Amino acid sequence: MLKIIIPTTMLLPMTWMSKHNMIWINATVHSLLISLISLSLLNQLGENSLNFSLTFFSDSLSAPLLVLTTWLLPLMLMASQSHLSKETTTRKKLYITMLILLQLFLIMTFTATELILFYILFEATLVPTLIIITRWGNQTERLNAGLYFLFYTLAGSLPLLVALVYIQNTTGSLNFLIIHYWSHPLSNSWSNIFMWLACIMAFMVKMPLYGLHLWLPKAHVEAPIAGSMVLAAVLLKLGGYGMMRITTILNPLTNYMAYPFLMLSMWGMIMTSSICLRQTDLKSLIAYSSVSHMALVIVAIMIQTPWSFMGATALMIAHGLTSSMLFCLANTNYERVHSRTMILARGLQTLLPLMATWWLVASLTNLALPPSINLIGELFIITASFSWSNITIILMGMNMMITALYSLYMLITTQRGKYTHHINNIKPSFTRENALMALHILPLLLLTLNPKMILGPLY
Amino acid sequence: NVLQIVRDHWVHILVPVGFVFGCYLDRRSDEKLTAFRNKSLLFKRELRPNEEVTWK
Amino acid sequence: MPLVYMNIIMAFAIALAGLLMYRSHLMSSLLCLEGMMLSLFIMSTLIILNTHFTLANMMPIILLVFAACEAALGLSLLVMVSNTYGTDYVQNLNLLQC
Amino acid sequence: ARQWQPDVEWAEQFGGAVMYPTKETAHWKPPPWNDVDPPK
Amino acid sequence: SSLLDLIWLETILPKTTSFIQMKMSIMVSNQKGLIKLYFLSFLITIMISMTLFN
Amino acid sequence: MNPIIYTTLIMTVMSGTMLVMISSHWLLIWIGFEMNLLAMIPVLMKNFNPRATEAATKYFLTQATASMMLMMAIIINLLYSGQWTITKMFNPVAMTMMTMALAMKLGLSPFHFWVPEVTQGISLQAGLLLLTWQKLAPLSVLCQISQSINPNLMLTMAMLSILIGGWGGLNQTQLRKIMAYSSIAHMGWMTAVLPYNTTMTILNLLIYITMTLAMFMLLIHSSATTTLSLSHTWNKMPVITSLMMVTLLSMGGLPPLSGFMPKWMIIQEMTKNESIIMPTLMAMTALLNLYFYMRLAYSSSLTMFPSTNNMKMKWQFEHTKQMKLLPTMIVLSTLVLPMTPALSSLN
Amino acid sequence: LQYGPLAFVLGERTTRKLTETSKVITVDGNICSGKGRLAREIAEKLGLRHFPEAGIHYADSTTGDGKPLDVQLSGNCSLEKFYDDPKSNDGNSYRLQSWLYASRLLQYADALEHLLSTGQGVVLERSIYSDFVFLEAMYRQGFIRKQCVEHYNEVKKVTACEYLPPHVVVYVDVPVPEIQSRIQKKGNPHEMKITAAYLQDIENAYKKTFLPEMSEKCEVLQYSAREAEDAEKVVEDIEYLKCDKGPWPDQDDRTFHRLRMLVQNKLEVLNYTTIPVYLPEITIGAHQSDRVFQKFTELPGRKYSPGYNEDVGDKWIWLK
Amino acid sequence: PHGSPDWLKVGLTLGTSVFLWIYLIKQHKEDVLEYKRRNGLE
Amino acid sequence: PPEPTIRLQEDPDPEDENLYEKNPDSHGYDKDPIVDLWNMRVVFFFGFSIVLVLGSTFVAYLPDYRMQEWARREAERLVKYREANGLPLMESNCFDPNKIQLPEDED
Ligand SMILES: CCCCCCCCCCCCCCCCC[C@@H](O)O[C@H](CO[C@H](O)CCCCCCCCCCCCCCC)COP(=O)(O)OCC[N+](C)(C)C
Ligand SMILES: CCCCCCCCCCCCCCCCC[C@@H](O)O[C@H](CO[C@H](O)CCCCCCCCCCCCCCC)COP(=O)(O)OCC[N+](C)(C)C
Ligand SMILES: CCCCCCCCCCCCCCCCC[C@@H](O)O[C@H](CO[C@H](O)CCCCCCCCCCCCCCC)COP(=O)(O)OCC[N+](C)(C)C
Ligand SMILES: CCCCCCCC/C=C\CCCCCCCC(=O)O[C@H](COC(=O)CCCCCCC/C=C/CCCCCCCC)COP(=O)(O)OCCN
Ligand SMILES: Nc1ncnc2c1ncn2[C@@H]1O[C@H](COP(=O)(O)OP(=O)(O)O)[C@@H](O)[C@H]1O
Repeated sequence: MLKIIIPTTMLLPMTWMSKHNMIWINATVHSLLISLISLSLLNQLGENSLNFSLTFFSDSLSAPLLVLTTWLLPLMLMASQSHLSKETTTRKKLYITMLILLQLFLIMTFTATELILFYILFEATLVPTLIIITRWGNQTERLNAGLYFLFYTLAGSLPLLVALVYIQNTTGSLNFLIIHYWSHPLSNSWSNIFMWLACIMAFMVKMPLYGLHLWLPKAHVEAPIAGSMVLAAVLLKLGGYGMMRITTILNPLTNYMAYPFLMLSMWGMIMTSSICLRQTDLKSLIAYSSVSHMALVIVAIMIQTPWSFMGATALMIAHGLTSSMLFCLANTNYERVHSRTMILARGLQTLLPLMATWWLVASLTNLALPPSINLIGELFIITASFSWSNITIILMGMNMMITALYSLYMLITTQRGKYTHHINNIKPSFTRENALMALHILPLLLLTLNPKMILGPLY
Repeated sequence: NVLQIVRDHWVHILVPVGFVFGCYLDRRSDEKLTAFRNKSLLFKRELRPNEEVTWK
Repeated sequence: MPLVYMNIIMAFAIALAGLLMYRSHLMSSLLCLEGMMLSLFIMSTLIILNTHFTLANMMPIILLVFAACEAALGLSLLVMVSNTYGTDYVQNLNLLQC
Repeated sequence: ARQWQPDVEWAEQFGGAVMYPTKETAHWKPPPWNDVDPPK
Repeated sequence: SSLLDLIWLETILPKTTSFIQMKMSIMVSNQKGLIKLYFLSFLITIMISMTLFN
Repeated sequence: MNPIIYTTLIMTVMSGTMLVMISSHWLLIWIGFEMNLLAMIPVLMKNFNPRATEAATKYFLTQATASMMLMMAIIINLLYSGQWTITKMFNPVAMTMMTMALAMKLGLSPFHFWVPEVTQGISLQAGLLLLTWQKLAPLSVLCQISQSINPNLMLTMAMLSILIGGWGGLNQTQLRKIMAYSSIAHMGWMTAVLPYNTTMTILNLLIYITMTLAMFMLLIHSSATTTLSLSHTWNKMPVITSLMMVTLLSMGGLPPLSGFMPKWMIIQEMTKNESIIMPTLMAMTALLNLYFYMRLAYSSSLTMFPSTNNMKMKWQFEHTKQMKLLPTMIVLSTLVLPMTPALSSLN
Repeated sequence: LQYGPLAFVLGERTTRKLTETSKVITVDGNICSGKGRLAREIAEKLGLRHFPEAGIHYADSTTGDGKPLDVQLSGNCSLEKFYDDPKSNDGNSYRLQSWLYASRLLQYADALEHLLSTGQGVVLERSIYSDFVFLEAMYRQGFIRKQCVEHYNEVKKVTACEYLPPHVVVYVDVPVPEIQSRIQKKGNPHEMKITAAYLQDIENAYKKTFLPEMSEKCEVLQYSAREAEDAEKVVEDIEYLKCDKGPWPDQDDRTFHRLRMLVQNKLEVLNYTTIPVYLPEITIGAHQSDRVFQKFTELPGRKYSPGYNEDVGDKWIWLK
Repeated sequence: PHGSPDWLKVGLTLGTSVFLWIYLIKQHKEDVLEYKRRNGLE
Repeated sequence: PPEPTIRLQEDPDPEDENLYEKNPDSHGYDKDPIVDLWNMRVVFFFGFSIVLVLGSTFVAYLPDYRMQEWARREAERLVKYREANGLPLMESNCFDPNKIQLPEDED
């Protein structure tokens, strides 16, 4: 695993020693090379795992997330190239350093053979993201947003640490292999109930769960484009990865401890999908759509069936890609309008046809159009929930309909209609933006050819 | 021009070299765990006449 | 434990309570501190003499010396406070607040 | 088109002796710039 | 949107915590600086500890 | 004052601390405490003004009362057991009085009131000395009698100290009061693990001393005693503000910084002894310390506050008196998490 | 080995260098008077060192090269704009006043450090003391607001509560019509816009406040225009008067050491000149301050410390 | 300000670094030799 | 009220700089035409040409480490064996009961 960690570390001295007008080229090229190297991890095996050493190991749940994390950085660099043009060389190097540190922390988090190291890196990811949100944020609310994005997370995970060490005082180890092989049931007791709560609430808050999601619209709206990319695409999947890793010791208590969370997620998907219908902001709409998709993933994880896990993994990957592309499109519109309001900019297919095509494809992918991996995860989770209970489909069905609605609404209000007359600063889309859109959308349609690469270890 | 591009393009080799370094490090890590090489109850094999270790 | 030790401890507790009261006049606070030290000296002397621990006879005098030094220190501080305010009331020490 | 940065009005929030002063503590004044008080 | 997400879900967890912490901070830091009160509290805690923990 | 006199007074303070730490006799420990208190007062009054005199007299009153209580505890212990060696105290009442005296010397709640006022009154170097070197002796004495303390009293005083520090740090604008409340909170954190493992106490003390040394050195480097004067710093030395922001993040316990090392370790140790609720409450309470650290970081470096016209002249002049060990202090206070198992050295 | 506590411990005692000749002297008067020539002649005759009056770009001469920097990078104010439109909307007048006061404070610190390090006396024009009269002239004429003068009073008291006033104050008294005639003869186009009320206010403030306040603690030389050209009489009167009322005879070696600490490390001298109170005349927002600081850092000899600038010509960098 | 590279300080620093490195290498060799002697490796 | 009504000295908000006005054929990467063109070239070559195509082909031809065809052949031979000799195909018990020691109750 060091063959990928070491180049990510070496990205920092290369950036800090580069010329004042050549940092972006070097960063993008070497990030793409690192992603190409990390593509090797996709060759998983039906056997146990790729146990590299005592500290790092790779599974078919960790491999797609690692590949997505490595692939995200070049896209974030291309997205941030624009609004950091008038920025001093030292501050641009600091921004690239923060991005590289975040990628390194995520890469070390996704392997994380030991659970305490996983938690330490899980919380280490919080610092560069907070710095990015609070420093390079345009609006005045960013600071408050950052505060939220911090405290919620910590409020979730401070008990977890205690629980973690408590386990090592009883079980004696926190290595995931030993934990899996020496698993023992949790008796129905109040102490076990609170241990379950401490283990679960840590990852519930960052997913986020409905009722604990108030930090997410603030963090995504107030953050710069790269921050929105990293939060929507990868940083949301940390909770799901942690839950799928840690639910191996919570049985059979979960069989009755998942009812409040299942109810909360199955109603919050509807609530957030309806919230998306009436939104005056594009970024808030995308954030609430992300909340709905993550609530569906939470339902899948709480069901705890093989089809649930497969659908959860596929949906996480597809949602990360789709949300990243949607945030990029919204930022491209904002950089010309400088308002971030849906109804101010209208009739854009007359002026930017290729951007309208990109918007259509992104909306269709969000709308879960077959045979995309989005719908693969959707159908897997839906069938698993139907097996769990034949009534859930009703709620699920409603969500699907509502989803499509707001998606096309986002497509119709911004692209269709008559253009705004008093906006004459709509320049033709650059090659950079179109290349970013293509690099976002082509991997989705290529992954739909080989779904088993993102279906997880239970395929 | 020699001795001038090196002053400007020495950073380009920084990422690739580290990569191979990591590979070397991976091999070093592998040696420590050879405590069960050819001792597995599933892959227990008699060595070839010109073979010393099953894997490296 | 005899009643004399109880009386000495009661005197020390009374002096401590008087020091902690702070009606006014920091000079009275230093007086209460000196009374506490006197109670300590008397109790230590009685304990050391009763048990015939000869080498411990050094302890009381040393104690007094050190404590008296602190007494002088306190007086100096008090004087300076007065030279700032013209008086030694406790309530004049309210510039630094929590 | 410009990143928002704190202005005078925002900065005056921290100019007080204590954050969010109460009605009782409103009349309180921050300490002198140098830690020297007038001999009055 | 308004009643649940923007009002009550905001009031329960974050705003209540902020209000409670602000009130506790105000109560703790509202000291006039009088050592009279400080040492009266010292006397009270010295008195309470001996009775409670012995 | 004269440099010779200042050096002699500093040597006297350090020698009193050393006498406290190396003595096996209770009278010698009391003598060391008396020497430390006697030589500390002029240090607090190096820059004469009403504020320094007020802080010095408050400090003298508090320390004299604590020393008298300590002497009475020694006397009662001698009465109920004719022993002068620092060992099992053999008497619950003497133990309680010794604990209260040592907590008043340390500044633990509810004896915390003097710390913010004395720190605000004195200068930055005096505050550095008071918050770093004045904790070595009482903590050493407490560690020597760790098996004797009542766990209930120590734990409740530690929890009260953490709560008061976290709550009081929210209302402060002056930086010295912020550092005083942070010191109170860290004292509460340290004193909560004495009954279980003194090695954790010493490790936390070392980490806290490094972090607070770095922070006071940074505050000395840029002459700021309030929030706005600190916010003015970005226009001259942005590197100082960035380093101070990183240090503030470290003090809050955010991994992978050094400040996460003690708490984590302490929590783990306190989980060995079947104690679960208390570490959880300490974590949620230290969230408040993290909050006001975050507010200071927002006001310091993560944003750019308005400046003044005269600052341009400050651009033309360099910081002449350059302090040493500051880069080392920052490095130890930020990037020593991977060297955690080294705490096995019984530091 | 720079002067420090170790130097004071071993050999550096600055009370020995004083030979009754130091006698810091300030020669001050009204605008465009003969005080400059008098100060120069006093310095020449008494063997002291003459410090020219502090201007806008005085601090630029003391750091790096002596060449002044741009007005935007140093001062952000001009005297010519003040003369042309004293009631400017952008608050140029008080920005000028504060920059001049801070420059005078730096000049006084430089003169004091030279005197304490060499023992040779110095001669100065208007110091931090007697600068305030211009402030008064700006207030009575209505050029600046009351919050402005409160700011100036705060900064002045905080900065000057720690410096020793000069031994001798020399005042060159010139009538307002005569000084107006000299201003007319000078021919500087901006200075002919000065009104008679401004000079009358400045003169009244100088006589009413400066003369009695310095009288009870120092020695005062109120000299007229005709009797000022004879510098021999001035120097003779300087020698004749004896200083026994000021704090200078009360002074001791330890407080000399503290003062010599203060006068060096100019960042501590100017520390309180940027107190965080926000008047629109002096406060500058984040964006403008960032832009100006970045522009200043791009100067050839300002990016690093004075000895660590490759473009200037500093060599052997990697061993310094 | 105008100050030449202090050759005395540079020489002291370089000598200290070289001496520390040599002492560290010698200490490591002595330690490994003593370890092998005590445990009877070579 | 002679106040300037200006709270502080501030730069005016600059207008956004159009990349096309000073550089047709911009590609929108930088304001330096040569650096911008080479940035476009390297981005396209490493994203579309290098990673997107070669990585996709590498993933397509990954060796079967999941043991799918191996499982196919194993199941085929097992079904052949069980059909040939009349065995009841799939066995309901994963482990042989002779090797399982159930706890006697006698209740
Ligand atoms: C706000 C955004 C979402 C955040 C997360 C929300 C979800 C948190 C809920 C956690 C799970 C449920 C809590 C307790 C579950 C215990 C099972 C209980 O529900 O069943 C009954 C239990 O009845 C009562 O619940 C008993 C406890 C009553 C007191 C608890 C308070 C209930 C309301 C508190 C609401 C406050 C929510 C906010 C907290 C900060 C059956 O009684 P019994 O079979 O005999 O005993 C079962 C337990 N045994 C087997 C170990 C013995
Ligand atoms: C910020 C991280 C901490 C940094 C600490 C400062 C580092 C510089 C200190 C320089 C050396 C320190 C000591 C000097 C060495 C000789 C003295 C030695 O002989 O004393 C020993 C004392 O041992 C020393 O304490 C060990 C020194 C090692 C300190 C560092 C441990 C930090 C580990 C976690 C942080 C990672 C550090 C990374 C590098 C700084 C004898 O111990 P002993 O008298 O018989 O027992 C007394 C202790 N009891 C009472 C608890 C039993
Ligand atoms: C634009 C207008 C049209 C122009 C184009 C005309 C041509 C049309 C062709 C386009 C689609 C038509 C369908 C034709 C598909 C043929 C190829 C396909 O069948 O191959 C697939 C193979 O595709 C790849 O497996 C999927 C692509 C790899 C995905 C990796 C993405 C690249 C990295 C980017 C970063 C990753 C981000 C996300 C993290 C996971 C399935 O292979 P499989 O049937 O099984 O067996 C292959 C042979 N074996 C047996 C030897 C193994
Ligand atoms: C975004 C906000 C989320 C905040 C976190 C929500 C989850 C909080 C869950 C509790 C946190 C601490 C749990 C303890 C960690 C597990 C350790 C454990 O299970 O050990 C138990 C200890 O159990 C406890 O101590 C639990 C006591 C809880 C103390 C803290 C209370 C916090 C608030 C409780 C109500 C909140 C529950 C619902 C929260 C919903 C989300 C906000 C057994 O102890 P022993 O003595 O060894 O065994 C007994 C037999 N010999
Ligand atoms: N505090 C001040 N405010 C306004 N103008 C000042 C101030 N100090 C000096 N000046 C200007 O500096 C110029 C020269 O100084 P001055 O002493 O009056 O004449 P001279 O150059 O002959 O010594 C004059 O035009 C004077 O107005």
